[PDB]
Amino acid sequence: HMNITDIREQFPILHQQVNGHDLVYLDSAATSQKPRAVIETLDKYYNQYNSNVHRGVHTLGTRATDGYEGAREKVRKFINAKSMAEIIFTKGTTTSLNMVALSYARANLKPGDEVVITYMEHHANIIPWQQAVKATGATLKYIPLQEDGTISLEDVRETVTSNTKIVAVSHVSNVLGTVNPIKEMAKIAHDNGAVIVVDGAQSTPHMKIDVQDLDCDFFALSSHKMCGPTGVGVLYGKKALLENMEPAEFGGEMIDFVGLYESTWKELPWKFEAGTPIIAGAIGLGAAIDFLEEIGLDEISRHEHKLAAYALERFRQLDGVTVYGPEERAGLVTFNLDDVHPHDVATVLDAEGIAVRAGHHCAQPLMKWLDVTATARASFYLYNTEEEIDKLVEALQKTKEYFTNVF
Amino acid sequence: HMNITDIREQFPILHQQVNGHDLVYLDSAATSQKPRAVIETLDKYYNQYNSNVHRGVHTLGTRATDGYEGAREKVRKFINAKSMAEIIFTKGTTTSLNMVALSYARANLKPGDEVVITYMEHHANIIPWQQAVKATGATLKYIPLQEDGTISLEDVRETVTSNTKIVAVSHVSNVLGTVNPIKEMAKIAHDNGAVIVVDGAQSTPHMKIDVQDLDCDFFALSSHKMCGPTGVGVLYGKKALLENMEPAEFGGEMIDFVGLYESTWKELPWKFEAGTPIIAGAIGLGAAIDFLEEIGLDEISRHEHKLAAYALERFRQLDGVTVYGPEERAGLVTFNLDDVHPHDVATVLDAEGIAVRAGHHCAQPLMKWLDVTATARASFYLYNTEEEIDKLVEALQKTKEYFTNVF
Ligand SMILES: Cc1ncc(COP(=O)(O)O)c(/C=N/[C@@H](C=O)C(=O)O)c1O
Ligand SMILES: Cc1ncc(COP(=O)(O)O)c(/C=N/[C@@H](C=O)C(=O)O)c1O
Repeated sequence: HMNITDIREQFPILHQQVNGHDLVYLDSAATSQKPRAVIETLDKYYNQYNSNVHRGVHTLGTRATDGYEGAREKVRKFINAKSMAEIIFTKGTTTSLNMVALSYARANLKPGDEVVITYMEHHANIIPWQQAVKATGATLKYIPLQEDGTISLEDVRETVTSNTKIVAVSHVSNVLGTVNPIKEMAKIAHDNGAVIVVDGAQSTPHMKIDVQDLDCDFFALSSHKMCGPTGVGVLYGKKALLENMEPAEFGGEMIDFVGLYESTWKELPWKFEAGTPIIAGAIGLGAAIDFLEEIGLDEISRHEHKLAAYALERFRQLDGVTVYGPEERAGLVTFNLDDVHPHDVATVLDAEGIAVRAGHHCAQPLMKWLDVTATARASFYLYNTEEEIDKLVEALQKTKEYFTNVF
Repeated sequence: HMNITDIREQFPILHQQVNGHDLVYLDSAATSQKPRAVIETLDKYYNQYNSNVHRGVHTLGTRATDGYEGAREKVRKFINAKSMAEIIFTKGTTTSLNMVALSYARANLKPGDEVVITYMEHHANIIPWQQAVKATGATLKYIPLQEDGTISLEDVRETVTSNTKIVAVSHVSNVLGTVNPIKEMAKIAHDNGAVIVVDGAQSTPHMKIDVQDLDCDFFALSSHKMCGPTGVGVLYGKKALLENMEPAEFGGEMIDFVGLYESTWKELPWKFEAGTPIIAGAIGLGAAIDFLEEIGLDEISRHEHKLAAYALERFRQLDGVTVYGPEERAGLVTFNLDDVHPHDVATVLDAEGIAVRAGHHCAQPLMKWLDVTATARASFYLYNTEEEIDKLVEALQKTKEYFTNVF
């Protein structure tokens, strides 16, 4: 099993106080912290072999290249892609999703064509489709949610029709904690001749991903949520789809021949990588993958299952608290105190050393669906403990009392 | 004056051997090395205050935000922009130039409209315009070069007409070393009712930039070329132009309201920053700016003037060597040995510890203009010395002899 003490020892950022209390960092769904192995990877890159990429020029240039392409291979193995040609480094989930919207949607949508999404989608998995449908005169639809905030396959068969070109859905919701039935949704999407686009920002850090088994057409993830550097993400796509898409951006590196007016493109994946790439970040993403793999994604997932069950239980022991979403869930709890604004919850918790987030969580439609204007959220990762969940629930109790007394 | 010994002591990467020789890194135009101050800035971010951005949530979240926005202010002051609203963080020069091509060009070009570029442009400053003209049915033109690879203002007045909508030109060429007359070109562009787009990837690291004085409409730069982290760049644009451009990418952070089908955008600059931003990289870019400013850009520029003059002189002492471009120049020399392929020059130099680059340097049209298929390039920065230029010229001499003897 994973030793949480040994894990925590690897994250320098955890060992500090805020407002005179030990830090309790419960905001990993907004961004995760990094272990020494990742930070030192960046240090070593910049201290030792930084250079632009291109093998066969000079020694540092070769090392930088092998580091960068080596990290591409680590990602390929990590999500079980067939080919490095299917692994594109981007700035993050958002950019990855916009590339599909730009290069895939905008070239394949006619009036009458449908893009189908869901009410629980992050804005990253909403606004690009809004724009693409508007550019092409196509139509945007939403799969409804059940009362507990999961999605039924029946609603999917209903919403998706033989005019659906794209289904775009989150693997795991960053609000509800719902793990969506991606694999069954891809089968439905294909039956109607659609592609499926998976927003995997919240799944990838927390559970094994297998794109062959999921049979997703595209899948997007962010380094910063999975112990990796900021500024880096991945777009996975079926090679046959990427082969037919035009690039989203143009310049050096992604070309083959450049004439005065006309140019040709490199092979995949480089066709989609314009300009000097995110060298250090991608190499650190590779380190983060080595780190998560050595612990075991299955172990991390079990740990989060225990944390989530413990949290849901301790929350149900509190009066005047609503928790949103299903019982089976990823490692997060979005909630509200009756008669306490979530911004205030966050503020008061921070004075107790506790970091949570309050707001829309980039899911305005979902908040509307929940009939709230905002929520608070505690989100967990491999370095969190039950003791920390105790501090959270104890702090929510005191928050209730404190605002009861102000009133 | 700047002490080169004290400067070099700050760059750990310089102090190592390749193939048993002290490293001589002469490839800073491909990418620059980082001082301790920059690396330690990244370390401290990840060790101490990593969190997603948004003030007023939790203490680390506030520190991360102040770090990120504080770096935006450092950039604004660094290039003498009026407003942080004009400073957009991007992945790099390439992405910055594509955003202008996407959001500016594609929305403002009609058949008959001209985009004017030059023969010396990097691909980053070519392919986006190729694509934009093709998307709109507009026309692409090239300002010719003089025999020494500078541009005459007369050719500019000739090429630019009252149908020109955009002039896009490099500040400093990464091949010829030419410093282009940007300020006069902007006056000509405006006289015809065009905007000017400046590719400043090669100028920004090496000389003071003043966007008020240059009167450029847009200006693009890359962190990695100026002692800063990889994966980060800047798009500067006149506020009044950015106000009218639609975003290039969509998602969280860059929105105000999100409805089911329609959304509104945040104010500048956030309108152009979709998704979790490049937090650590931007903060390190700010550190790099603090570092370059403390030394003085003017001092760095003088140092490079001396290095370039010394290099041109020592090169002219070698028989069978052609150097390309003008006498007045930035700190780089692109060249060829008679009867030695530049790839081979690079290879053999690397065995002597010396890092140079060989190839097209992302300037295929310019190579055609030079009537070569490839060149070799030594490029300098604040940490290079004349002793290192001696090793280079001595190594080119031995390369000549060695391939004379092979023959
Ligand atoms: C399901 C899901 N989809 C997209 C994103 C956005 O990813 P990036 O901000 O581009 O790295 C995220 C990350 N969301 C963060 C920040 O917006 C949060 O939940 O606070 C996400 O969880
Ligand atoms: C004048 C000029 N314009 C654009 C670029 C490309 O910037 P990025 O690769 O996107 O950081 C660069 C950087 N060029 C490098 C790499 O392509 C080189 O010259 O080797 C440049 O110098």
